[PDB]
Amino acid sequence: FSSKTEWRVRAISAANLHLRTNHIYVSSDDIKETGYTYILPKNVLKKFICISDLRAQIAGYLYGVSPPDNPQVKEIRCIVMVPQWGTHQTVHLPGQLPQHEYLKEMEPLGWIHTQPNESPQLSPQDVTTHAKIMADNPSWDGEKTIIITCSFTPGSCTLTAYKLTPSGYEWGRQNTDKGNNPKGYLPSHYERVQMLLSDRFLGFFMVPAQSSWNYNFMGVRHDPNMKYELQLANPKEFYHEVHRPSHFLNFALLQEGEVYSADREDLYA
Amino acid sequence: APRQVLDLEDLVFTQGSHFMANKRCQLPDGSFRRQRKGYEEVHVPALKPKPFGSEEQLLPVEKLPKYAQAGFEGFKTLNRIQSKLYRAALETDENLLLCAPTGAGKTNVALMCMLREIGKHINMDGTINVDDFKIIYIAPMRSLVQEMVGSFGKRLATYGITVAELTGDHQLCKEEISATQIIVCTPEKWDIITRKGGERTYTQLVRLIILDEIHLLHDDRGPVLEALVARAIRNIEMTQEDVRLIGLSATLPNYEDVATFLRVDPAKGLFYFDNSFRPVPLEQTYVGITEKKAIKRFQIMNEIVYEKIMEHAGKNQVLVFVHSRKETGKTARAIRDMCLEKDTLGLFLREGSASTEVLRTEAEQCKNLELKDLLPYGFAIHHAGMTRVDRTLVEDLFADKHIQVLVSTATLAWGVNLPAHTVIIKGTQVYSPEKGRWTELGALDILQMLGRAGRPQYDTKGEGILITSHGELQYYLSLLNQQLPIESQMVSKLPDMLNAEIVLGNVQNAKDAVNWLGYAYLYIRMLRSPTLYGISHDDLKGDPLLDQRRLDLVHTAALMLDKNNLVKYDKKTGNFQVTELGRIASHYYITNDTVQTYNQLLKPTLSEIELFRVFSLSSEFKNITVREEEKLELQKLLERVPIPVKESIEEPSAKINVLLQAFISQLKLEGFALMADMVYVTQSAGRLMRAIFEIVLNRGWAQLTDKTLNLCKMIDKRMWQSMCPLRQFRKLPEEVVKKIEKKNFPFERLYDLNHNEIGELIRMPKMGKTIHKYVHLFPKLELSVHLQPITRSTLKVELTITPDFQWDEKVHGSSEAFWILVEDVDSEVILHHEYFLLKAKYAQDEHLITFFVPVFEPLPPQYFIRVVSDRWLSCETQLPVSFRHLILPEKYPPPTELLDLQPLPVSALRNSAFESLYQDKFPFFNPIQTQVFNTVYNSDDNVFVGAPTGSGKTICAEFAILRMLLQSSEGRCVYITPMEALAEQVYMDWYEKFQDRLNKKVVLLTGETSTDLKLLGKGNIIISTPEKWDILSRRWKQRKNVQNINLFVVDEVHLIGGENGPVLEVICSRMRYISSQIERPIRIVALSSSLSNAKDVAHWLGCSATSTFNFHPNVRPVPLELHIQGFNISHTQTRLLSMAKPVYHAITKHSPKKPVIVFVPSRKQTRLTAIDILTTCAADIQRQRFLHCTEKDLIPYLEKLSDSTLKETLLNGVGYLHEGLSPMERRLVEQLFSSGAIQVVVASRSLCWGMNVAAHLVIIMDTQYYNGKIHAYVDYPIYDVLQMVGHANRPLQDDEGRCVIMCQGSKKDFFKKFLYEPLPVESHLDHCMHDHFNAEIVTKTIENKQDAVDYLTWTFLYRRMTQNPNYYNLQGISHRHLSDHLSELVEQTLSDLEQSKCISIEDEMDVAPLNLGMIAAYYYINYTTIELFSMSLNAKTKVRGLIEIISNAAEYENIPIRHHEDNLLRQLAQKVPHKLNNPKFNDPHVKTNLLLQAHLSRMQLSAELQSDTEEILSKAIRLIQACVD
Repeated sequence: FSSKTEWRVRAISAANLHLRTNHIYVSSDDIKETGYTYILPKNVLKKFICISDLRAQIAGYLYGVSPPDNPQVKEIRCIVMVPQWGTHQTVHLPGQLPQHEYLKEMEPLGWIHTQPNESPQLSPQDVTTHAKIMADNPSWDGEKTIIITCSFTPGSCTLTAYKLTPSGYEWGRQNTDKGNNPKGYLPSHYERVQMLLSDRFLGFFMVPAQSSWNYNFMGVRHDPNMKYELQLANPKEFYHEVHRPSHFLNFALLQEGEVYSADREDLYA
Repeated sequence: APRQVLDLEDLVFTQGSHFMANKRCQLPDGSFRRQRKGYEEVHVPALKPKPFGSEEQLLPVEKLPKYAQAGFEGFKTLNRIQSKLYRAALETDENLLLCAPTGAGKTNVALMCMLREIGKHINMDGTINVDDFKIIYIAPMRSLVQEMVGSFGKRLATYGITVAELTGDHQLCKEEISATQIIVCTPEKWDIITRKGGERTYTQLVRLIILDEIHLLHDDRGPVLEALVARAIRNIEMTQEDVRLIGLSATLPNYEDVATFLRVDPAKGLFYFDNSFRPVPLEQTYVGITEKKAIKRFQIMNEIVYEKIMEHAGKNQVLVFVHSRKETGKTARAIRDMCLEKDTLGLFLREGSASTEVLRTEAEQCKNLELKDLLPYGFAIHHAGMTRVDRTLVEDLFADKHIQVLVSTATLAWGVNLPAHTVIIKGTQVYSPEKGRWTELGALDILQMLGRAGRPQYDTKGEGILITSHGELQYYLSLLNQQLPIESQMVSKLPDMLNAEIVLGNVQNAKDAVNWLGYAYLYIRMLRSPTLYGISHDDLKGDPLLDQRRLDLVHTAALMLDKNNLVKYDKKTGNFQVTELGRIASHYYITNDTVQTYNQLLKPTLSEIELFRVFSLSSEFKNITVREEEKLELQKLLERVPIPVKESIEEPSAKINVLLQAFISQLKLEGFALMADMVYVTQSAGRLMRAIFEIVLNRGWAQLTDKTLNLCKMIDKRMWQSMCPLRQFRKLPEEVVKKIEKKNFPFERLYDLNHNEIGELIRMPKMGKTIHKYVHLFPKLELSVHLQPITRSTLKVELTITPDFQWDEKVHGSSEAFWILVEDVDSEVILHHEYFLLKAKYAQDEHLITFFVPVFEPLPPQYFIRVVSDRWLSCETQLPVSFRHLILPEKYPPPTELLDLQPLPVSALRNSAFESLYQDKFPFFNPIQTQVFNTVYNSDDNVFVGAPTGSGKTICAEFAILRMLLQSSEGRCVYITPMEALAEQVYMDWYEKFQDRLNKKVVLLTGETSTDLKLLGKGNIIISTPEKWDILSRRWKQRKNVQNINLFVVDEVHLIGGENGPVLEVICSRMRYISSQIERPIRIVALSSSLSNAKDVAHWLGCSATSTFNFHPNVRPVPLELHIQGFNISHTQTRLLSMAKPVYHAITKHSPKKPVIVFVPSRKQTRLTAIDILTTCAADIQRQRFLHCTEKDLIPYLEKLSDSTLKETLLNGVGYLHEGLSPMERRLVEQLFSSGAIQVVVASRSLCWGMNVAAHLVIIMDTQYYNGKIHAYVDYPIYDVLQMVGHANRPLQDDEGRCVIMCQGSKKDFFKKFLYEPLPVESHLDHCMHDHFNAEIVTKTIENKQDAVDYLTWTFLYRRMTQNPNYYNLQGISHRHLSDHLSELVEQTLSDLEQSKCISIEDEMDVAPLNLGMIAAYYYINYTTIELFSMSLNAKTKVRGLIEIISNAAEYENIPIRHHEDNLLRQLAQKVPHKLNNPKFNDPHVKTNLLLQAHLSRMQLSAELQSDTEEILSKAIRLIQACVD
């Protein structure tokens, strides 16, 4: 990434990121119908779309539960965003989990990230990243945990959803080569899960206590296992001033620079 | 007549203050014109002081006032002008207009005019002390502000009254500006503070408005000066109170015009003295260059410089003025090149080598800046830039007689009085960033730098050189003379001024807009010279009034403000409507053209690049462009920022964005045009961001307002969010902060280490503890909050905001400001916001804010509330609210629909012998009675009734009472209400309705045991209150006369859901089980308001449902015309300040010819509100329209009073109410307000309860009140709002009844929602347990946990806690959850009862009452207070212990504390009998023991405290007897 001019062309696109969210289309396709069916509150998709970036892979953990007396629907009432650094087509996060007061009564539903570009199938990196999250944390169960990828389509935002199959868990648990076409990647690993929008409920977002979610500026300030607290507050926009320090703290200017043009009108207050 | 639109752009005179509207100038005495080679000189002789008149003697500071002789240190005898003006300047409030030239000390004339106000406030053993008066000295320059601040502080300190610069933020420097006396500021600055609302308290404490450099009316910002002048004059006249205008203006014409403008008496009040009063006779060479040639002009001007310094190179001091910073030292060293290419001929300004302090010249050689290269020689400069004390050491160097030649900038002339033997303004050309281009320098600077060409001491005959343009040459002679009128600049400004006048309320209609013009200097200018002001003598003579010109002008500004939508003003009537965009424009002094443009562009999720974009869209710098040569570094600025400007090309907006982002990252620029451009855009960025974010937060864009607040924070703190807030502590090292950020040691985990491991981060362990000091001083807060739902559309959430850091008045100051925001699902939909501030006293202390938040019909996970410092950037804390386990309440089904019932006449009940007192008042029944008769009168079962206050449940319960009386003659009805005085209202009505007619004894019992024992059961109808029927009948089983009562009326039932409810509800359930025991039920009349859960009341009462006729407040005998008026002014000070006039407006608009109930938040304040209403209806010049009868017949009510305000207020017919007022005064006030001669009652907050006299329009003002426990304000109850509103009742004649309430912006939503919507009542007996537990346990009804739970099984909690489980703290919906809750309930109640050792808990099964709880319950005392007794009192105590313990009971612990009451109790216990140790006067117990001792010795107190004292004795004797027990 150019970090200087592809920086700002991407940011001035990122100035418009809120026109995106009100044009949606969903993957309408074959449902096996005995797997869970996931409920999306349009608000968290509003915030997700707005704070993201047009290249950098940004992701979050989903939190929510099943309603009383009818488990087969899993309503997601929480989107957590984690410290990170993402690629343009894969997002890398710390292994260690969110846990917090409001995080008590929910389980992790899986995770959801963005995508500049489109293809009607799951990344081998997606299946394997999730299978390796599930390699460590059995809190993630096979028939429970999903991946939702949000392609930025021309005049629309599209969200394709998958769950892992046990054979996909197998290949991902195995995976060493994370390349764009690893040997042994095929349809045989992923399966698309039922998702739908619903205007009935407003949930909440989550953000680290001592950080914000976007370290994409700070790939050295990120770690494999580095731990974090949580709190209830808004994520900062991907290109926020706060995680934008060295461009704004690039300061080499002197006091004498005011000694010139020393007319000192205020005329006010 | 109908309005005609205008074109007012070309009707301005651009280049204001350099216009020189006078086309021909007049030469002075010895003046002539000298012709040189392409450049002309005007040789002007100097003026001579006036010839000495006989007995014309100056004053000494001794033969002026003997008192004001203080602060006069350093003066011997008064200067001629001050001595000629002082007598009139001090002896009376006669306003002043001074006409003179610089060099007299007009400051010294204003100082005498201010010693007048000084001597206006005095005492003997008490001082000038500033708790009396405030004044304001205004001048248009902040350099002069700092000067006069230093001077006024030192000089007026000797009186002890502090003067300061009015430079603080409105709320940051309001508490500390209340402690200061007369202040100093600028015209526009004071205007901003007043239009914002900072002056809303200082006004009417203001006596003297002094205006220095008053000739500035001809200036650019003149619209602020003249609009403020108009404000002063008009509001002073509108109030009939005066304010003095003491102005000092340069010698010029238009003195009488400005004298009529200042309303000062030119007769004996004005003055005249031309330039001959200037100290140093000013001989002027006004030489212009006449050529255009620019590269040759940059030589010709330098040549004039060369010759002028050749003229000064002898014995003299040459002080040059230029319009930049680096020119000070660039024209210098060019004089070095001049005297050095003169072959050191003309140099050496001394007599010789060791002459003229060459040793000091060389000895002070090394300096701060590049001054050194010259200072070894005789040339020097001045500016603020070089260093901090550099300009100091240059000015004092010149004053030490060694600096023969100095070149400098306009600030160095504006500053301290550093005079010159001769001064020269060079070029007179400035580059204006406000004009974007070349401007002739201002005229105030001209006079300022021209008073320093020649001195009072150091120079005799001033030589004043002006090298200038030979176009503006003759104007420069008219300026050297007093030929120019002081013209006003209204035309360009007009629209914003008019919008702001309406936005504050000074123009209600275009009528008042013409009234705004009729008092301005503009209309006065044209009243002198419309021929000059663009209105010919033909039209001006066919229309004398100039109300035609006012209709033309004002209407065009109105139409423009309409076209920009910052006004809403209908052409028909003349009146206007204001908006939040217009309010932001007014409050930040912004224009509504670019304001509306920004409003149109800024969308919801428009990025931060979009925010800086619509910021570059600020057309205040519409003359921003691209610099041709500087376009190279413009791209460099386009390269060094992270948020790219690339959206555009090199252009005006690109300049805006890139200069702004550079100077936000604190970038310097080589080019001076670009430097000033960035300076200007960033200095207007304050107003831009403030107004933008203001309209954003007023709208409700959550993440958008967050982004804009971040941009405003970056503008304020000159740094971005990814750069540490650590840069806001400036005594802290940049390298330290940078090493803390190198390895980002997070702003979260920094106090996770101690100052060992804190310094372990960047290994600087001599700085780690200072770092921790900076961290802990950065205000940082935690908070805890509880959310409990009311209904599926309401959940009330109380937040206590605590600080987790410490504050210091050198870091946080006198206050801390942080905004908290309650926001929905995606931090885009904003629910509600609070701007919370930690006071000076309240630092580190918990601050509680509660809010009922929306979630109607919702199944969503949570919400947020972020609390971030306004001032401090990157300083925040989040408040989550997660709804995983949040469930809904049961939604209420629709109410029993009001059927169609033909009006019932009093012939319904056939007992005319009973209707004898009914047929006389009303002919027809209301819908409530017409529906509920068939359930109440012809029926004998229990009944529940919901109807709004003001409908008539009186006849509903009377039907049942008359029925039971007809059943049995002496058969008894126990009527009980939650209010004692309202039950006494029931007494004074029902006793006269029944006993005089029905012969049956109807009475109202009292607290007295034996009195009630004899009275009750003897009469037919018995009126009681909550405790009245709790304490008694807690003895139920042996209580025979209460047991033989026929029926029970619970009137005002839904009081249970409020405070003091559980007492009455406990009486209800207890008497219910008693009626179950009595084998004859006692019909239960539940009469209350519109209830959501009326079904629960019906279940608690056991009445049939097809008879339980519940209605909504929408079925009320008279409907309510409902109006709500928000408040975006947080501080109740300015809120109540501007709550006056709109109250009158809504009065006259709703019902001008009707009675007015003005509910004011204070017994103290209703007089204030009715009086301000009288003084503003004096503006509505029709006086005493609220009086409908004659002055003389009202007198016998005036002969029976003392209070002096009521005389005037009621003779005008408004009047107010209070507690200490006479009883006959209250009766006669009700008499006048009822007879309607005084068709207004202004009434205290506490009065509407027992008030049987209704009004026509009810208006509630300040729906909160102040309690000293939180030392703060709290909002009103829902039943209280309904009561103060519904106390407008006019059913006999009027077709409506009106309720209007002015609430805060915070409470607007819940207030509007629960005004007409249905209100519930829920359980509080689970909150207050030990009372009934101990009492019934002693009374042998609560003898085991089983019987306790059985009483819990017929309670009100039984229904409520299961119906609405969020407030029940149990997340369970089933009978097993009811089991867990009930077990917890009885266990913990009898647990604490046996814990305080008050009762016996046997074998863990049985519960019986023992001595402690026995005496407690007997005396009707708190069990906590009884344990305080048992474990404080001992055998050793005398009355010294008795008084402390007796006041330390909870029996008085609801007692109040009033406004600044902590001085009262402390300065009373100063000399009262018994003191305390480190006590609080904000303490209930200390206050109560203090009042007890005070009254025991019988010292003289106020009735406000004697009411408290008598109430304390009402519950003192019982506590004292139980204490002996």
